Amino acid sequence: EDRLQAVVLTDSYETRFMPLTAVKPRCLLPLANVPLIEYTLEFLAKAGVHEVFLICSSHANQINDYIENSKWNLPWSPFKITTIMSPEARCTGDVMRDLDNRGIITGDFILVSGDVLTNIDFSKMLEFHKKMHLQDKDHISTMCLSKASTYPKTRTIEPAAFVLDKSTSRCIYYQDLPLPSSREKTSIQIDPELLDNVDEFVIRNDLIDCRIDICTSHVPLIFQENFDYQSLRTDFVKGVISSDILGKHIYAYLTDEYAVRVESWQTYDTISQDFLGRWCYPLVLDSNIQDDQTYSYESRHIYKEKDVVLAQSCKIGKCTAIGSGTKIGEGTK
Amino acid sequence: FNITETYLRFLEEDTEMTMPIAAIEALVTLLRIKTPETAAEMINTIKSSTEELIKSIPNSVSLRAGCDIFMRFVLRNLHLYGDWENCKQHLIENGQLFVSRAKKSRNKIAEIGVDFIADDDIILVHGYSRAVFSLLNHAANKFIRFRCVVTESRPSKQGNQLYTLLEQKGIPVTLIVDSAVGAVIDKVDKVFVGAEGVAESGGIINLVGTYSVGVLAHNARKPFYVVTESHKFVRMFPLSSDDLPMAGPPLDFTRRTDDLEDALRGPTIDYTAQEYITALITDLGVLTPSAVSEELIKMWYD
Repeated sequence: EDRLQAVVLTDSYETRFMPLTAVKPRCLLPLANVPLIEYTLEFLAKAGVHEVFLICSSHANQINDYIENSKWNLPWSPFKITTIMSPEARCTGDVMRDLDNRGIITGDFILVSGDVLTNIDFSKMLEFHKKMHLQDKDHISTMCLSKASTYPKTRTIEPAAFVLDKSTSRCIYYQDLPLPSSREKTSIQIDPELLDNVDEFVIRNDLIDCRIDICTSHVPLIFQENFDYQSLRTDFVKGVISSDILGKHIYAYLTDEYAVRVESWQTYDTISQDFLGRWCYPLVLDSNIQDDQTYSYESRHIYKEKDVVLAQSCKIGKCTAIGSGTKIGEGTK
Repeated sequence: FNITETYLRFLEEDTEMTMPIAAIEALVTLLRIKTPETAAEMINTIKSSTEELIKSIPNSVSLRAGCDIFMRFVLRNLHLYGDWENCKQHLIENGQLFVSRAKKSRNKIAEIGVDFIADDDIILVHGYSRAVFSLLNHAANKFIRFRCVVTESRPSKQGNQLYTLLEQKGIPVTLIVDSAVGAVIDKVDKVFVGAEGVAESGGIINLVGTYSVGVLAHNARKPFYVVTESHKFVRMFPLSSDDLPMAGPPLDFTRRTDDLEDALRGPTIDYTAQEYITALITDLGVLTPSAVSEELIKMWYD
């Protein structure tokens, strides 16, 4: 059960952020005055990772220097970081074949695309992955899911519809829809090959993507075998389901608690407002993870670090955070 | 050689040389002339000079308290039955070292007692002590947000004096009368006070309206503060609400007058009980309730 290795997909969703990612990398950008990688690394440490892998090509030098300065190059760290240097801008499938050629994957490995902040304990996830792997031999990868904000009417970038089992929690279909932004398409066609094998069909759009994966040793061998697969969700999951290799299973995990992957600007804005609020119970500014952080919680959701300078007769609002060594003038809201 | 005359010479000075610390320094100078080798010749003449000082006192309490601590230190010197000369040299030197300790204590408190004033808190300040104002100034030096409300105390007009000293710093203020002081306790976070003395019981010896402040704050449940330098402790136990050492009037009722001359007379110094004080601040740590008495028991060994 022990010894766990992780692979992080960086250089993945660049230029998806339109004005930025020009000089400095995607994941260097701060959410709450602290880099996005730091959140992911904290999730790795809480999960129990012994060996860390990172995928850097574009602005790779700045990433490597940041890891040099990081809290994990120091000997006491539970995990060690090794960077993968690849050709500039390639699909996830191409990187998977590169890693299989190098051959470091042992048993069960971890793959995360993008940077995700979640308060969900991973120890439960590992156990249920292992329990379901002991159920049948040909079982592959694990997917995370969380319940949405009642209706996803504001969420347009992630229109992923999931068809799931009530008994075994196996995914059946993945579909993207333009619906509310572009009223053009309405139809969704589903394969009727798995009708009586499941019986208890459950179709949901009210679930948020996470793109966090627990994967077996089968995965890198399949990527090299079928080099036509470029993506990991849109074509790959659907390809696995639609009788590519008969008798192969993939997991879908439901969790009540907060887990949202960063992808767009207006999603980033909501996650940030959720972090300022007490949505992520452990993940709060006051606990201080970067060690240099000296944030203190104040009532009405107001965050202030040490050495905060403020002018007299100034009003502060709700769900606000201010860094260290900061000066503010009069008449400010 | 005189001691009352030496204390009278401090007119335009003050501020740095605190009123008791200047009287203690005057006690050491009078000691070091006529040989501290003899304990019969010197101590008796020191006792006579303190008695002459008390007889010349109009409305001061702290000078009597400061004498006690001096005496105590003198007696404690040769408690090790040490050389009647190195013990003496250490006693004479502990006069300038006593005044130097007033600076070190102020350096301690102004970093400890800034913690009590939180993010954006409106303060109603009453009285004037060098410790409380030093907290107020070195919090402004710490760049912290606080509002200030001035109480119209009536001894030698202290409110106006306090208001002008707050203007020289750069902190927004307005005059509040001690009559209307009840109507302020809702827009005030915390109430602060500077004391003339702190009781054996745990109560306070203060100015022309401080008990009244203490009770109103107890009604409004809003905190009540006492901040001072640790030398204003007497073995005094004011048993009742209106009993204090006085040279002038303990409430006098005058006859029928037409020219209007005999009027003013009211209790200029008033006591408040132990229950009304929420917090007390000195250089001797952060302590309030039974702490004062334990200090006095430790000193007096009785």
